[PDB]
Amino acid sequence: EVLLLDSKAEWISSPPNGWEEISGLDENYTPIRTYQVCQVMEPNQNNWLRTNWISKGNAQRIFVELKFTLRDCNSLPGVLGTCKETFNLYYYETDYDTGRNIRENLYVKIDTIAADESFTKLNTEVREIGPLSKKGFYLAFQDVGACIALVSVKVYYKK
Repeated sequence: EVLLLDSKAEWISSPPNGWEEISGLDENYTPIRTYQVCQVMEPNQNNWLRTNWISKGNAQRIFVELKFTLRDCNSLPGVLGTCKETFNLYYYETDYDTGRNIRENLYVKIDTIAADESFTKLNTEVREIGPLSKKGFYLAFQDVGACIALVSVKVYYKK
């Protein structure tokens, strides 16, 4: 109802070689900005992606909507080992935009994010956070060895 962030209306990667921005166009020529990572054959993945600072405005409870694809580890060509089928959603509250650094220890886990069941394509997961005590916040996404395309992020509140 009131949008705080709409990724369809560049974010920080740590390391920069992990989550990577990959762009395209809609059928009606709207930019598509995705962030993708698929380091499924390398051990000990800790790939962080952080949004811009988000002002909470007059929000109390806040909703975060993620749209993403996520490959079944069974479909990836003989990868084995430490392949994952989830990623982690994090946030950190600040009163002001503090700059481009991701100090990972400051981030608080919201939830593990999983794809829809496939053993029976584009997944949509919503989490509700807040009320927040600070004026704003960053969202972050931690990949630990999955094959993910993060297609859109929307942050909004109601009434």
